Amino acid sequence: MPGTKRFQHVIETPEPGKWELSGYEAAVPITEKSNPLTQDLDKADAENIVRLLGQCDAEIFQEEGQSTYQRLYSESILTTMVQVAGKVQEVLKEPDGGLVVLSGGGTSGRMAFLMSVSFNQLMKGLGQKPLYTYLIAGGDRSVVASREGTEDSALHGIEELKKVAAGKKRVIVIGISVGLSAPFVAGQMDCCMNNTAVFLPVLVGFNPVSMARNDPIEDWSSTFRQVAERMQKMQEKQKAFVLNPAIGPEGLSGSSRMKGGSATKILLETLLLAAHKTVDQGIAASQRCLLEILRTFERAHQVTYSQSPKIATLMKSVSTSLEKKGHVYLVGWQTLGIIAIMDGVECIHTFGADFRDVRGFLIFTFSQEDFLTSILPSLTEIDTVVFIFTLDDNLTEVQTIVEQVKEKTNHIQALAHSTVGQTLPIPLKKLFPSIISITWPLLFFEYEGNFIQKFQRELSTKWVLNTVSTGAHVLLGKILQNHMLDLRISNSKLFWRALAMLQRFSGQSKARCIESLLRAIHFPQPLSDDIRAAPISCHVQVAHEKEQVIPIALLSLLFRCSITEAQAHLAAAPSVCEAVRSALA
Ligand SMILES: CC#C[C@H]1CN(S(=O)(=O)c2ccc(N)nc2)CCN1c1ccc([S@](=N)(=O)C(F)(F)F)cc1
Ligand SMILES: O=P(O)(O)OC[C@@H](O)[C@@H](O)[C@H](O)[C@@H](O)CO
Repeated sequence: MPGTKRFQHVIETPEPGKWELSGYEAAVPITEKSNPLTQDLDKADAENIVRLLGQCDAEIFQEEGQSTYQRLYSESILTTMVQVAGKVQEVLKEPDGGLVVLSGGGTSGRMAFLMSVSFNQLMKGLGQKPLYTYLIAGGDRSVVASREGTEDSALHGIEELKKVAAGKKRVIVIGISVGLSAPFVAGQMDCCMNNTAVFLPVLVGFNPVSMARNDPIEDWSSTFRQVAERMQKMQEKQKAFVLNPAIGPEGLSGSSRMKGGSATKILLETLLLAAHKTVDQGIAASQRCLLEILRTFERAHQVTYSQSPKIATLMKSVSTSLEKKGHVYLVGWQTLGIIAIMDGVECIHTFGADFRDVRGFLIFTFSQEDFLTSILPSLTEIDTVVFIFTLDDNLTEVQTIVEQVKEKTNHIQALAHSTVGQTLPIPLKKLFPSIISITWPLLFFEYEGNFIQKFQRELSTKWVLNTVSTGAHVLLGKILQNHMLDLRISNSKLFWRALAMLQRFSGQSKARCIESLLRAIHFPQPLSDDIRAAPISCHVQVAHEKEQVIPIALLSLLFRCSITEAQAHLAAAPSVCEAVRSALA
């Protein structure tokens, strides 16, 4: 029937109360799962939220139980990390002809970029040619834009890979897809397997291969799952690898920018750093060198989240500035600045928030006086500015910019990383009466730039900014239980996520939910057969331009009414959030 080709794979809605026993829940990829710790997130206060997300992030480091999924600390995963470090060594010994590519869509692509830079520095600080590069769905501009649409083409991913792999003789392709989902990566991995003599693909993500995405890619014949299963078979001969620890669901369902991007770093910085630091020691990377790093990264979570109350406050003051209708600025130096930008930009698609709502800034790259003259004029009593720096940074360039902002603002707070026994110039740096001093132990680094110190600092910031940004929006009431209902369908995964949220919250059949969704998307046109049968990219291209598509669809379902009637009902409610919330009653 028209549509069946497209919607066949979708699991039926279960009857009330049989969501577990239908086997439905056991088939939701871990990355899409609702996290039980966050079922009441929409009611938690700011301090709760910080605790719950703190807890969620902790699950990255939790160990495997006694029938269950491999995790980060499991032997199979660490053993895989060792082998892979092994393969990076082969290339590090033979840079003439060698390349290492880190690739992903969205936040996986952001993380890819950061890491490509860091390990490029490391080899430069040693006067080796850099061997690392990145790829991001939608080319380099994607790094700092919201561009959720660009991950849906395998042919794209393969092209970007063909470019950068020039006439290199040995390429290592680390494809990052938290959900084992992005068609962009799928093409890259599949290409590599078709040319083993040059390419070595390493797939990274956080679902078991049996939960890997399995719907058809529009421009490609194989699914992510087949690709991944085939890589796993090649692992027995050491010509492909799959690194896929479970780290548990996101605190905000399907928000893989969070735990997923963090685990992406934890996992890859660990493994590559190991490979580097053990080559010039003339010694294979072992689990013991990796574990050192993982435990460091695990200390870092505890270090970070012990500043919880102060974190909870910054959230409260980001919430307020947006609750009024102010803006929030995230101002940071070197790499921490970048990560500030990345968090801000992600708030656009993740929350439907405007690019001014939470904006990042590096000294987007608007330098000292340029910030003084450009952005400074437009500050306001009710805004919030956030400063993010180490003590190694240049605190003159910092004190000046804060000195200025104090006048036009007063809601300033800061994020200062420091070795122990570094002191904060101006004992009246108050200015900041209640800093977020994150003071690090002294660790035993040997490479010139102290790269482990860097990775700690990045991760810790990411955790803070993510927890803050996400938290602030929850407090505003924009999140439903632990789901972002009112997302903008801008790729096929978000289309599927929308459909799943309609089944979840309404309890109504696969076919009704699909119908209401497609009606909501294409209104005022009605369901033709062409539309039913149309590929998911056609729905996406039309929905991406609309507002409240999902809430309208859900309302049509709950009231069993037309799109005309549910739109009218929406417009006559005080807000989207109350309309939906009380239709659920
Ligand atoms: C329809 C449907 C569905 C699934 C799978 N889609 S997906 O894009 O096809 C996908 C994405 C990743 C992956 N590994 N496999 C499949 C992504 C969204 N997804 C999903 C999301 C949430 C839920 S959920 N547990 O019902 C709740 F929304 F409440 F979390 C269930 C399924
Ligand atoms: O790494 P994945 O599963 O392939 O997802 C890639 C991107 O869709 C994803 O990073 C998304 O942009 C983020 O908003 C998730 O919160």
